[PDB]
This record gives sequence, C-alpha cells and structure tokens, in this order.
Amino acid sequence: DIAAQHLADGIAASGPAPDLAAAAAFLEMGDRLGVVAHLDPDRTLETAEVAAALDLPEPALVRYLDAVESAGLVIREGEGRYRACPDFDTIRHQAGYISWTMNANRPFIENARDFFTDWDKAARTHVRDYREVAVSSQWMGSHAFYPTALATIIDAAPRKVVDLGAGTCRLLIEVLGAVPGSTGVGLDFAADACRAAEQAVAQAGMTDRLTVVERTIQSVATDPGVLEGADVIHAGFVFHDMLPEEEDVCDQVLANCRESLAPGGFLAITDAVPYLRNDRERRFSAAVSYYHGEFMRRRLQSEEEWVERLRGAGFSDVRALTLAFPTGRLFLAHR
Amino acid sequence: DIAAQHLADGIAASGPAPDLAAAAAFLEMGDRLGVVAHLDPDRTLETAEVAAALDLPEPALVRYLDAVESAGLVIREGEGRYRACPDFDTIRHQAGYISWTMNANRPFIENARDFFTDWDKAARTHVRDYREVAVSSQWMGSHAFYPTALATIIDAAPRKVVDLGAGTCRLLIEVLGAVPGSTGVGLDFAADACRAAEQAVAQAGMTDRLTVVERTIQSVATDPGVLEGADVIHAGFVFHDMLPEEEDVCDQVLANCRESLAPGGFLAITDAVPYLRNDRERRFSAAVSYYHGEFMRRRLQSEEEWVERLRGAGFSDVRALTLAFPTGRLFLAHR
Ligand SMILES: CC(C)CC(=O)C(=O)O
Ligand SMILES: CC(C)CC(=O)C(=O)O
Ligand SMILES: [Cl-]
Ligand SMILES: [Cl-]
Ligand SMILES: [Zn+2]
Ligand SMILES: [Zn+2]
Repeated sequence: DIAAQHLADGIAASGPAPDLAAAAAFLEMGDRLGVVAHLDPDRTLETAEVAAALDLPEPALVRYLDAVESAGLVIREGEGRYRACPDFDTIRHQAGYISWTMNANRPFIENARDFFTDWDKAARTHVRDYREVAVSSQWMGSHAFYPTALATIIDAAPRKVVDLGAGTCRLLIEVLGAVPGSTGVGLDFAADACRAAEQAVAQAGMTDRLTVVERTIQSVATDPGVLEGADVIHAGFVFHDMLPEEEDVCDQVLANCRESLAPGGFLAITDAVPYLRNDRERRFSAAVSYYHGEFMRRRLQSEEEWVERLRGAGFSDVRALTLAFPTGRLFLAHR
Repeated sequence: DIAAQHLADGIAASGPAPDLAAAAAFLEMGDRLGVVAHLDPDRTLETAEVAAALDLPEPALVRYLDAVESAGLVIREGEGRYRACPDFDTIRHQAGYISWTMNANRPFIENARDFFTDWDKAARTHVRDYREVAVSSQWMGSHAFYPTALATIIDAAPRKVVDLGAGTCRLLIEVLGAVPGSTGVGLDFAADACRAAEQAVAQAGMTDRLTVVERTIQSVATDPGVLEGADVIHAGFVFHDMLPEEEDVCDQVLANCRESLAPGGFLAITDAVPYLRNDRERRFSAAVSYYHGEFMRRRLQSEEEWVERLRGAGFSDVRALTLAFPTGRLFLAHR
C-alpha cells in the first residue's frame, strides 16, 4: 500500500527527466559513432551497409540499435533494417538542449573553479569540442530558430542572399531551392566547412547561383564588395563572438551591411539576449548567459542594445521577434 | 504572422528540455564546486561564509548564485544570502537522471567505438568518476527509490537492521532514528566511506546502536556472523556488480542471508531489471541496461531470474514491487 503511494509520487517527481536523460545519451553516443545521421522516420538504416560505411563491427552496431529499439527510438522493420520512430526529429531536437549544456559546455561544468581563479589560463586549457557545439546547436535550431529565419528569407523573395557564417550552406541551398531565380554568397572562414559546402552546392544543382567565399566576417569591415546589392543578409549567432573585443570592427561590419543592401533590403540577425526573467525562458536564458559571460567572455546584448547599435549603423527601422529558442531573438534591420 | 506560428510550434517541440538542460548543468557545476550541499528551500546560504568554507573567491560565487537566481533555482533573500526555490529538491531529483546518463556515464558515450573493438582495453582506460556515479544516483534515489526502501524497513519495526553497501550509513541512521530501540550493522569496503559514516553515526547519537564494519559483501559468503539475528537485511543496487563473474559467491551471500534472518525477517533488495517494454519505463530502462550490459558487463536479472535465485537461496516467498525509478524493482524475500 505504501509502495503504491511512493510509486505515484515518484513518477510525478521524476516527470519527463528519465526519458530525456536516456534519449540524450543514446543520441549523443550514436551521433559520435555517425549512426544518428542514418536514422530517419521515413527510411530504414541497413546495418550491413552502415557498419561498413562507418567502419564499425556489425554485431556491436546491431546491439546498439537493439538497445535503441528497446528504448522506443527506432523500429526494427526487418532483419538488419531499422527505422527511426515517427517523432524522432522532436526527440532529437529536445536532446539538442541537453547535449549543448551537458556535453558541448562540459569543460565549463567540470573546471569552473579554475575559471574563477585564473580565467586566462583556464580559457586556453579547457576548450570546447567545436563539433559538439555545432551538432547540439543544429539540433536546437531544427525546431526553435532555423524555420523562422528560413521562412523570413523565403517570403521576402530575394534576388541576392548573403550568409555571414554560412557553415555548410544548408540555409542558403534551401532558400535558393524555394526562391526561383536567386543567387547566394556563403561566407565562412573554415576551410573544412567551405570544402564541404562546395561539394553540397554542386550536388544541389546551384553551383552557378551559390558562391562559396572562404573569408572571416571581420574582413567584411574592410572589404564589403561581396555584400553589394543583396536583398537579405543573414547572420545567425555570429556577432556576439566579436563582442566586446572587436566592437569597432563589428560596428563597421553592420554599417557596411546597411549601405550594401539593395532598396527594401534587410539584415536578419539571430542572437541570444542576456538573462531574461519570464518563466518560460529564464532557466535556459540564464545557462546561455552564464556560459557566454562567465566562461567565454562574449558579450550578449539586450534587445535595446541591439536596436541602438543597429540604428547607429544607419538602419531606418529594426523589428525584434521572439524565437522559440529561449533567449533567442530575430532582429530584422531594414535599410 | 509566420514568426508567431513558428513560436508556438517551437515551444511545443522543445517542451521541458531547455529547463531540464539548464537545471542539470547549473546543478552539476554547483555540486562539483560544493555549493549545492548548502542550497536548501528552508534556509539561506551566506556567501561570505560559504566562499570561505569551499575556498572559492566570493565575487565568483556571487556571480554563480546571481545566474542561478536569474534561472529561478534560488531566491536572493538579502545581500549575500540565497535560499533554494521551494521545489528545489524535485528539480535536483530530475537533474539526477541527466547527470547519471550524461555525466557519470560519459566515458561510455564518448568512447563507444573503443568498447566495440577492444572491450578489455577500453574498460580499463575509460573509467567512470565514482563521485559522479554516487551523487547522481543519490539524486535519482531521493524521490524514486530511497523512500520505498525507507518506509519498508521502518514499518516492519526491526530489532536489528543490516545494510550491505551502507555507504555513508544515511538509511541506517534514519531507520534507527524512527524505530525506538533498534541496532544496525553498516557494511562497506571503502575506508573513505567508513570513516565518513563513523563520524556521522557519532553526531546522530547512535554510536552504540550502529556498528560500522569495513568489509566487502563477498566476505559475507565466508563470514556471515554479523548477519545473525537481523530482522531486515538491505541491499540497494549492490548485487549486479557480482554478476556474472562472482555468481557462486553471490548465491552463497544470499543463502547465508536467509539462514541468518530472525523468524519473520526479510532480505530487501533493490535492483535494476533489464530492457522493459512498457512506455513509461522503456527508454530509461534501455539506457540503464545498455550501460550495464554493453559497457560494464554487469548482469541485470529479470524479476523471474531474481525470484528463482532467491527461492534457490532458501527464501519461502518473494514479493516484487515496482519502484518509481524506471526499471527499478524492490524484492522482499521472506525467510
Ligand atoms: C545556438 C547558440 C546558443 C550556440 C552558441 O552561441 C554557443 O554554443 O556558444
Ligand atoms: C542507481 C543505479 C542505476 C546506479 C548504477 O547501477 C550505476 O550507476 O552503475
Ligand atoms: Cl540613404
Ligand atoms: Cl528452516
Ligand atoms: Zn556563442
Ligand atoms: Zn551498477
């Protein structure tokens, strides 16, 4: 009788945490192996072929997939064939938040004492794995920021679209595929990301429309030529890296963005605003804010600071839109 | 208009994951610092004193507490005084699951490929931090298994209580404080845990009632004398470590437990059963099962295997109770 009461009380106390904890660990483990990229609710993963492609022993891969099937994350369709559960993309999205705070930002969790005593020594010793930062933020973005930026670029029907920090040019290839007769300039300093975006642009069929330029966003303050005539300039979570050290460079990048825009054009920036108080956003906002401010020393600006800076760059009007990503804001700065 | 739809859709997609991700990272970070032990909803943490006790710079501790206050996990009562939010213990409990899968079992997430190719080399290279295993399971236990075992021992009104794997003797001190005129034998091989339990037993006032014995549970198969006359013998998640290597030793420990019990006595074992299919437990059950079976090679037994083994040890009747901890079962084996 007492065991039944403790059972109902404990289920209410645990809530959704055991499911989320299990999903995040299985998905991070599978992503590091390269397995999660082959999991999709509309098609099967064939173990014989995937084990060869990923260079894993097939028995070990089958035991991983059988544990993930027992968890309810995949369905065994036939022998050696597994399909993701129908709500897989939502589970992967939620796992993104746990991976970001517990995996991508792990050096900060484990070595906080070092950061509090000698920040400069700690900042160069305990560094984040950039592949984990990239995958976890892509998972968070899938349902919480990427579709708002995507629908905003597309519905403006642009002739030219520029992406500052384009990465693998996924947003640029999707906007070009939906807007008939549009060109795009993908800007990213990484040679590894640019070479991957170059091959992805060719297979999509837009090698003449999409120009990949291996350059830093800070180089746009000196050379804004590639921005000229753009209808939409996109910048997703790339400006706070410059603040507060490269403040004047960042201000020049924004001023160049405004002058370069074609009539009716806009600069669409998505960024994180610091320490919100509202109940829905406050907890994740505080984690994003503390990791940026305390551990990375990157300046996050409020909506008011952002609007003032964007008006100081010549922009006539600035609109702020709340994103589902807690503490995330989309600023549309009209020329 | 499109931003409003993406906003509602994204909030529904993210659900409770941003809050849980943020709470787990703040609580793991604060626990490693030694701060979380001073956070309680009924009293304040005084920063001037806590920074000195933990040997942390006070400004850094204040900035951590101000971020945790912004998150809603603490309330600033006065200057330099912070109190945990009223539902702090529930949030800490839920964080326990995330800490267990993402922190305590991190070597398995990051090095799964090594385990799949050379298990023996991987098992000795990528080892779990035992302090993280202990704290995360204590947090999960607080609302999901500890109270059921506690209420079961107490309501049986025992004269003598034995705890195999007593740790810091917290359960034994709580049962002794509620059952008037009861003695307890705390058994734990760790010298660091035994020395901490020895001082905690003295401050509680039960130094004559509670005997701390620094011994292994496997030594009970050869020397069962300390078990004789016990009304309740408790064993929380300690038997699967022996399986499947020390099978015969484990069987002798259980057979000795049965003979040693005083009339009407019982052995209360809590353990994890493998790969459950029911919707509520399947996901966390699969994570517990895969970490134990694949990475640790520790045998988890089903309810049927456990009942058969307990009857093979002489026990007349065995009852299985579902615990709120998913895949957790409490077996009461009556003499
Ligand atoms: C999506 C962002 C929160 C990613 C970021 O700014 C970071 O991980 O540093
Ligand atoms: C509470 C248990 C799941 C802990 C355990 O068995 C482990 O972490 O290995
Ligand atoms: Cl003008
Ligand atoms: Cl008998
Ligand atoms: Zn950042
Ligand atoms: Zn275990």
